[PDB]
Amino acid sequence: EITCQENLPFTCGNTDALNSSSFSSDFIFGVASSAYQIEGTIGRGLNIWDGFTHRYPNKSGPDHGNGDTTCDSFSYWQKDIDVLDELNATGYRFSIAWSRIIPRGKRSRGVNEKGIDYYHGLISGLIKKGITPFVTLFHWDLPQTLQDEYEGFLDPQIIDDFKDYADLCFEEFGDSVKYWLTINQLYSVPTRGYGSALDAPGRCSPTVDPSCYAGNSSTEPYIVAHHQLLAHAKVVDLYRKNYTHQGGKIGPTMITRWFLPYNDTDRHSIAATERMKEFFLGWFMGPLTNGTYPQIMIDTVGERLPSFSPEESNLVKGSYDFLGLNYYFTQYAQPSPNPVNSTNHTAMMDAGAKLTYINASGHYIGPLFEKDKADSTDNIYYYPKGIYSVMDYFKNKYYNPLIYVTENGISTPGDENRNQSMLDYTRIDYLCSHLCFLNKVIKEKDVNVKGYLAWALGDNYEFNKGFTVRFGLSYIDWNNVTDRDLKKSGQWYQSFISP
Amino acid sequence: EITCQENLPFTCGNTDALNSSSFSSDFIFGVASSAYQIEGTIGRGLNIWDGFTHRYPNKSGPDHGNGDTTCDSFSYWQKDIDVLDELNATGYRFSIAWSRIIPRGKRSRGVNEKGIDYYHGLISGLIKKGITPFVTLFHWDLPQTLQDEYEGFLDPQIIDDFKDYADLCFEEFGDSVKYWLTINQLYSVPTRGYGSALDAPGRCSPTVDPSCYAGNSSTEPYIVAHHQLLAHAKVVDLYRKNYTHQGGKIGPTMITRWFLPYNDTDRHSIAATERMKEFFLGWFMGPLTNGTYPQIMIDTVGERLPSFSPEESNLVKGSYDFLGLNYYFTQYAQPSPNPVNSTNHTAMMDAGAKLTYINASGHYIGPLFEKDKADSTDNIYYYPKGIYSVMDYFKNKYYNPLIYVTENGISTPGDENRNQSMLDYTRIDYLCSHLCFLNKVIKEKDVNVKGYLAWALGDNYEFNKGFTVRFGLSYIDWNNVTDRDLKKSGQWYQSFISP
Ligand SMILES: *[C@@H]1O[C@H](CO)[C@@H](O[C@@H]2O[C@H](CO)[C@@H](O[C@@H]3O[C@H](CO[C@H]4O[C@H](CO)[C@@H](O)[C@H](O)[C@@H]4O)[C@@H](O)[C@H](O[C@H]4O[C@H](CO)[C@@H](O)[C@H](O)[C@@H]4O)[C@@H]3O[C@@H]3OC[C@@H](O)[C@H](O)[C@H]3O)[C@H](O)[C@H]2NC(C)=O)[C@H](O[C@@H]2O[C@@H](C)[C@@H](O)[C@@H](O)[C@@H]2O)[C@H]1NC(C)=O
Ligand SMILES: *[C@@H]1O[C@H](CO)[C@@H](O[C@@H]2O[C@H](CO)[C@@H](O[C@@H]3O[C@H](CO[C@H]4O[C@H](CO)[C@@H](O)[C@H](O)[C@@H]4O)[C@@H](O)[C@H](O[C@H]4O[C@H](CO)[C@@H](O)[C@H](O)[C@@H]4O)[C@@H]3O[C@@H]3OC[C@@H](O)[C@H](O)[C@H]3O)[C@H](O)[C@H]2NC(C)=O)[C@H](O[C@@H]2O[C@@H](C)[C@@H](O)[C@@H](O)[C@@H]2O)[C@H]1NC(C)=O
Ligand SMILES: *[C@@H]1O[C@H](CO)[C@@H](O[C@@H]2O[C@H](CO)[C@@H](O[C@@H]3O[C@H](CO)[C@@H](O)[C@H](O)[C@@H]3O[C@@H]3OC[C@@H](O)[C@H](O)[C@H]3O)[C@H](O)[C@H]2NC(C)=O)[C@H](O[C@@H]2O[C@@H](C)[C@@H](O)[C@@H](O)[C@@H]2O)[C@H]1NC(C)=O
Ligand SMILES: *[C@@H]1O[C@H](CO)[C@@H](O[C@@H]2O[C@H](CO)[C@@H](O[C@@H]3O[C@H](CO)[C@@H](O)[C@H](O)[C@@H]3O[C@@H]3OC[C@@H](O)[C@H](O)[C@H]3O)[C@H](O)[C@H]2NC(C)=O)[C@H](O[C@@H]2O[C@@H](C)[C@@H](O)[C@@H](O)[C@@H]2O)[C@H]1NC(C)=O
Ligand SMILES: *[C@@H]1O[C@H](CO)[C@@H](O[C@@H]2O[C@H](CO)[C@@H](O)[C@H](O)[C@H]2NC(C)=O)[C@H](O)[C@H]1NC(C)=O
Ligand SMILES: *[C@@H]1O[C@H](CO)[C@@H](O[C@@H]2O[C@H](CO)[C@@H](O)[C@H](O)[C@H]2NC(C)=O)[C@H](O)[C@H]1NC(C)=O
Ligand SMILES: *[C@@H]1O[C@H](CO)[C@@H](O[C@@H]2O[C@H](CO)[C@@H](O)[C@H](O)[C@H]2NC(C)=O)[C@H](O)[C@H]1NC(C)=O
Ligand SMILES: *[C@@H]1O[C@H](CO)[C@@H](O[C@@H]2O[C@H](CO)[C@@H](O)[C@H](O)[C@H]2NC(C)=O)[C@H](O)[C@H]1NC(C)=O
Ligand SMILES: *[C@@H]1O[C@H](CO)[C@@H](O[C@@H]2O[C@H](CO)[C@@H](O)[C@H](O)[C@H]2NC(C)=O)[C@H](O)[C@H]1NC(C)=O
Ligand SMILES: *[C@@H]1O[C@H](CO)[C@@H](O[C@@H]2O[C@H](CO)[C@@H](O)[C@H](O)[C@H]2NC(C)=O)[C@H](O)[C@H]1NC(C)=O
Ligand SMILES: *[C@@H]1O[C@H](CO)[C@@H](O[C@@H]2O[C@H](CO)[C@@H](O)[C@H](O)[C@H]2NC(C)=O)[C@H](O)[C@H]1NC(C)=O
Ligand SMILES: *[C@@H]1O[C@H](CO)[C@@H](O[C@@H]2O[C@H](CO)[C@@H](O)[C@H](O)[C@H]2NC(C)=O)[C@H](O)[C@H]1NC(C)=O
Ligand SMILES: CN(C)CCS/C(Cc1ccccc1)=N\OS(=O)(=O)O
Ligand SMILES: CN(C)CCS/C(Cc1ccccc1)=N\OS(=O)(=O)O
Ligand SMILES: *[C@@H]1O[C@H](CO)[C@@H](O)[C@H](O)[C@H]1NC(C)=O
Ligand SMILES: *[C@@H]1O[C@H](CO)[C@@H](O)[C@H](O)[C@H]1NC(C)=O
Ligand SMILES: *[C@@H]1O[C@H](CO)[C@@H](O)[C@H](O)[C@H]1NC(C)=O
Ligand SMILES: *[C@@H]1O[C@H](CO)[C@@H](O)[C@H](O)[C@H]1NC(C)=O
Ligand SMILES: *[C@@H]1O[C@H](CO)[C@@H](O)[C@H](O)[C@H]1NC(C)=O
Ligand SMILES: *[C@@H]1O[C@H](CO)[C@@H](O)[C@H](O)[C@H]1NC(C)=O
Ligand SMILES: *[C@@H]1O[C@H](CO)[C@@H](O)[C@H](O)[C@H]1NC(C)=O
Ligand SMILES: [Zn+2]
Repeated sequence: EITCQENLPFTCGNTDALNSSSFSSDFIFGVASSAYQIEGTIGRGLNIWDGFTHRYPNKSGPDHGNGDTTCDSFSYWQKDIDVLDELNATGYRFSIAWSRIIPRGKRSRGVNEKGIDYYHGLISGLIKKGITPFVTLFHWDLPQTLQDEYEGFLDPQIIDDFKDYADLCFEEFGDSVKYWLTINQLYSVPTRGYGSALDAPGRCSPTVDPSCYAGNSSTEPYIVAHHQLLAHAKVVDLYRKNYTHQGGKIGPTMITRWFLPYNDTDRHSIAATERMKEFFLGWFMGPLTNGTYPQIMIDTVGERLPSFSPEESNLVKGSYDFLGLNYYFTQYAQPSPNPVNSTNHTAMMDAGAKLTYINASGHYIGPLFEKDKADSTDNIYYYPKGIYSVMDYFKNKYYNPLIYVTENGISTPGDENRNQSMLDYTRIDYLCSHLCFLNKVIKEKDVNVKGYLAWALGDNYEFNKGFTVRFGLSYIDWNNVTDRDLKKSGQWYQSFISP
Repeated sequence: EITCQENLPFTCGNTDALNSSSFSSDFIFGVASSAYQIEGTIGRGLNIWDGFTHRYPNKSGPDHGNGDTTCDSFSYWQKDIDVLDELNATGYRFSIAWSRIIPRGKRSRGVNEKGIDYYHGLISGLIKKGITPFVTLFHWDLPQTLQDEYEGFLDPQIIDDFKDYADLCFEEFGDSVKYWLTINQLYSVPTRGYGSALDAPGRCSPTVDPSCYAGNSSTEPYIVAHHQLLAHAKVVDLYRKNYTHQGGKIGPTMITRWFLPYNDTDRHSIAATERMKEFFLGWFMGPLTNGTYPQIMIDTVGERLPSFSPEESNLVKGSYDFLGLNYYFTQYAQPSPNPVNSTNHTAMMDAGAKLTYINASGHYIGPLFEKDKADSTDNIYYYPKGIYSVMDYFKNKYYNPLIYVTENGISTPGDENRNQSMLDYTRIDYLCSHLCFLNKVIKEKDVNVKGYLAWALGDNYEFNKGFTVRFGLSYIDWNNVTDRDLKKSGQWYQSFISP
């Protein structure tokens, strides 16, 4: 019988009590990264994250930091493999930068052979050390040309350009890569990129953020989300029809949260909690499992919600071999009005829910996750049981999928000095507490989870945050990025993996 | 009778001997800048200089510096006007960043109203202080989207996209701006951008530079040069046909050099000197004055040299109200082979000339201009009489044009400390020695020169060089770019202007 802790102090850092042998022998353990965040711009074309961080430097991070050099994994990829080798990792999730292999976006314009060679070297080096690559095709870094031609995922032209890029990736790398992820966190770009404009490309309605160059926060998230689903499904069909000989698997990446009622005896809060599940997860999972959006979304969003043709619905339904689930935290939900006529209306308001980390009785959900220096009342708190709740929900609601946990992690402040940053016991506590729950849900509920990839390998540029937060299991000195030195968390994870 | 000095020491820094009253009363004196070099990327789209400096950081400068923030004239434009006001300047040359007003390149995709407002504020502030703006439409910073769509000036599609951008500039600004420059230094982009790949977009033949993404150094400079002429002429025709009501003038910017024989009694060196004039100046000036390329170029370059149709020739011939002439230095010329079949053949070899600053008797042409730390034998030296020789040549060969000197200046090393950098007596010597010759040629030869704009207002990002050289009359501290403090040269120029 398995007992996991929910509140400080945790005792799961003791690898006598919890380690990789606690899981099935075939279970994959590793870490994750993404190309904009680690590589640098050397050797590639420009993408919308270059464009957004440079046009809107105060949106790049409080420090105006960006991915121009970052940890220089373009130069130092072998040091990344050395970290993974130190960990005795068996998996690594990384992303391919579209702008590194097709700098001009559209494949017919030419490929960058040196870009292709970069990834071939990485992949060969991973396999040589027994590490399974899990390769994300699109981790938000769209070639800027495509955004400038047709506004990227706002336009249906993206589908064929994405398809041709994916086709290249499978042709060049698929003899060695057997686990492909299509689009990172389906919910994020529509909402943050086209709703709040916190992320690239930075579009929104004028009174949401007057700095936005264009947009409509009420309509564009739904347009973009729909095109992401269609683009995803077209690539999954190409993979499964034309690359079956490679013997690999493909799926999307979801951002997952759990939701609990703000007041668990209030029917309105209970209803807002269930709406949130449909609006946050079901927006994509409904299409992926049924070929239709959730009914609550159909009813609420009305003419703003695009339709799938019969052909499209069939393409999108069942378009995954597995799901990559990212999980960080859980929120309480309460009702909130949805003022569809307000010039500052956003798609995110359609769920009719207000999200908090404190419930109506004043209970904070768990330990501190991310301090908000500007407003402490908006600190994020985590909830280790949430990973259990999410996985059980996916099994029960979404047809018992094969799952890999493709991100899970926690930041420490960039204001900390090196010693403080290396003594990242808060990161041990977060990671172990979630792995305890993950083990528990696999044993208790028989959820088909087959690996776990902690975010992140190393400190890197974090979207929105610059270098103001560190998420790495290994530390990077921004004055001299060559080394990646295992933190306390990295050392811990090494022992968890090989106890 | 006017005597000017050619060699150190100069005595023309004494404003009793040389000052603005030495020139005609209507003569314009000022300084120059360009948008990539001064503004920063805040508030604009990305261009090929962003793309090139980030893809090829070792080509951006030895320091890997770029125009991301630079002197932040986006924020600090009023400080630029304050420098000009301190100088009692009557002119200022600046450039409009295409990517700031039409971030998506093609006008039909939308305009950036905040970009437009930036320039309106600048222009209004200049006029309010009695400063004549001289506005460059294109100072090399092509929207990256256009380079990625069709390779920019390599393709005839540039002509209409450039025309529509220029049309916007004249519509929005032409009620106040009366002096327009089309393309900066016609020779430069073809040769450096498509020949040697020292500049954006960085194309060349594979054995010229294996880092280049694509190109052909033998053919593409001629293609690009031709499209620059056609694009220029289409914009001059639009201006003169649709914007005559504004009562302004338009022209191109040429880079000028003078050429002298390496051995002045050797007919082969004399011939190479005259070839150089045709290949460096005549490449563009032949079209601009006759509608045809020079015959020596027709004969040598053969099928690599594009033809003008009768319609095109008529469009390009006479396509200027004035010429903006940049002038920095003069070279000796000697013969050199032109191996048209060598896989490393470049267009620059077609002139059949090798260029030096030392003649066959071991005479260096003048004072030091730019040290080359990597190879001192390749130091650049200047030649004040060259400005006299160039202007006289333009009068005699090219039909007595109206001329404004749109750049002239000298760098000091970025390794210098602030005190050393402020004590820029070498810059006084350069500027005064050239203004003495300029006065001389106007009086002696009656060349129609009506103003002079020194490069540069302030220290900025220099193409290719990062922040390793300083050209400003005012000093900028890279740790805190707000202030622009007049150097000794700025102080001198203030007194030259108002003696
Ligand atoms: C998994 O995907 C399934 C689809 O493959 C989902 O089932 C579809 O659910 C649709 C609702 O979302 C449902 O559509 C409705 O269909 C009604 C029946 O139409 C037929 O029969 C009528 C009576 O004989 C006849 O008049 C018609 O001509 C049809 O033959 C139809 O009456 C509904 O239209 C009315 O209501 C709408 C909404 O208020 C009005 O706008 C409209 O004027 C009219 O008054 C409605 O049809 C749709 O209307 C909106 C329009 O945009 C659509 O194009 C049009 O289709 C459809 O029957 C079923 N299909 C099947 C095959 O069952 C399923 O949803 C779950 O199950 C259904 C039954 C329903 O209970 C949903 O709430 C459920 O969530 C998906 N599963 C999940 C978990 O998402
Ligand atoms: C200012 O622009 C002027 C144009 O508006 C320049 O003058 C043009 O200069 C052209 C040479 O660049 C010259 O073209 C040649 O024309 C020859 C005469 O053709 C007519 O008459 C013939 C005899 O009766 C007849 O057979 C023809 O059918 C024509 O009616 C022609 O023979 C030449 O072709 C021979 O030589 C070429 C080159 O070796 C061979 O390739 C070819 O097979 C043939 O053996 C040549 O014609 C051109 O050939 C190359 C081709 O790509 C061109 O399309 C075709 O035109 C043309 O006559 C004149 N035009 C005028 C109106 O005078 C002028 O150049 C200066 O002046 C001219 C005369 C010449 O001396 C040049 O060197 C000068 O620089 C320009 N000024 C400057 C300063 O650049
Ligand atoms: C979790 O949600 C539950 C259910 O909503 C909250 O319990 C409810 O709290 C309401 C007050 O917010 C109670 O209604 C009040 O009842 C008093 C006494 O009769 C009356 O004087 C008030 O005006 C009000 O009555 C409502 O007025 C508006 C009408 O539209 C509506 O019909 C009236 O009922 C309500 O009775 C109560 N429901 C139940 C089943 O207990 C609960 O709030 C917490 O517990 C209640 C018992 C009370 O102590 C609250 O102060 C306390 O906040 C909420 N829990 C938390 C922690 O917020
Ligand atoms: C500026 O250019 C002039 C003209 O080219 C240079 O003057 C020429 O220099 C040539 C040597 O580089 C002289 O030719 C030599 O003459 C001697 C004596 O007869 C002979 O023994 C040599 O082999 C050579 O003769 C040539 O061999 C190759 C044949 O294809 C050709 O037909 C032969 O002539 C040449 O006479 C001379 N011309 C004139 C008009 O004076 C000049 O070079 C400088 O001055 C000359 C006088 C001599 O002192 C050179 O050493 C000295 O460099 C050159 N100036 C500079 C500074 O380089
Ligand atoms: C977002 O786009 C939507 C849809 O084009 C706009 O909502 C329309 O608003 C107009 C004018 O108020 C109304 O006639 C329609 O009834 C609306 N259609 C729908 C489906 O709601 C909305 O105004 C745009 N928002 C902004 C800020 O531009
Ligand atoms: C962040 O930078 C943006 C420019 O990218 C600034 O956005 C201005 O935002 C204000 C406040 O809403 C508007 O009224 C202006 O119209 C915006 N200007 C532009 C050019 O978009 C913003 O001020 C900066 N934020 C902070 C906190 O300094
Ligand atoms: C706020 O959250 C707290 C903690 O989860 C809930 O308090 C638990 O409530 C259960 C059922 O009443 C009790 O058995 C536990 O003892 C409570 N735990 C603690 C730590 O107090 C609380 O009910 C939530 N409040 C609302 C309004 O939903
Ligand atoms: C790397 O991980 C592998 C696999 O867990 C380690 O090999 C296992 O080591 C345990 C404990 O010694 C043995 O029970 C198993 O028999 C080994 N399994 C296999 C398949 O070889 C290996 O020791 C770890 N390496 C390092 C350097 O920690
Ligand atoms: C530059 O482009 C030119 C023209 O396409 C190439 O020169 C041709 O070279 C081929 C193969 O040697 C020859 O058949 C033709 O005679 C040439 N045409 C001309 C006008 O010279 C040249 O090889 C390209 N250079 C590189 C480095 O790609
Ligand atoms: C400058 O950086 C470039 C990469 O942009 C390097 O160019 C390599 O150049 C060598 C030498 O010719 C070639 O053999 C390689 O094929 C090029 N690699 C790539 C990826 O283009 C160059 O080494 C760097 N220069 C210096 C002096 O360090
Ligand atoms: C190299 O340049 C020097 C300087 O301009 C030339 O020397 C001048 O030559 C003239 C004519 O012979 C003499 O009157 C001057 O006295 C010379 N000046 C000096 C400073 O020596 C020289 O002729 C050039 N050499 C060649 C081969 O062209
Ligand atoms: C700015 O420049 C103007 C013009 O040269 C200066 O005004 C001239 O000043 C001289 C010397 O005092 C007089 O001879 C002229 O009569 C003035 N000309 C005009 C048209 O007013 C002015 O003094 C300079 N200002 C500063 C602050 O130096
Ligand atoms: C660590 N980094 C790679 C995470 C990617 S974003 C994320 C999860 C999250 C959000 C806020 C703070 C930390 C993590 N959620 O995305 S969102 O759309 O739900 O906001
Ligand atoms: C100062 N900066 C704005 C100058 C622009 S470039 C220049 C002139 C030159 C070249 C080398 C060194 C200094 C100046 N010449 O361009 S070129 O094509 O002749 O090389
Ligand atoms: C691994 O943890 C299990 C409990 O899940 C424990 O029984 C086992 O001994 C641990 N292994 C090692 C080497 O400590
Ligand atoms: C498979 O590739 C073939 C060969 O190009 C192509 O014609 C076909 O449409 C592709 N099938 C897909 C994407 O399902
Ligand atoms: C949205 O607009 C409404 C109507 O003015 C306003 O009350 C509300 O505070 C606005 N929301 C935000 C987040 O600014
Ligand atoms: C950068 O760090 C590396 C790895 O520790 C070290 O070997 C190298 O000397 C460092 N460079 C500088 C300038 O300190
Ligand atoms: C300006 O220079 C001229 C010589 O060109 C001289 O005669 C005049 O006095 C100078 N003006 C002043 C104020 O020094
Ligand atoms: C002048 O503008 C008119 C109005 O658009 C246009 O039709 C015409 O072709 C332009 N003329 C030029 C570029 O010479
Ligand atoms: C150009 O190629 C030729 C032929 O190999 C060679 O001799 C020459 O040195 C090369 N030029 C440069 C600048 O590398
Ligand atoms: Zn940058």
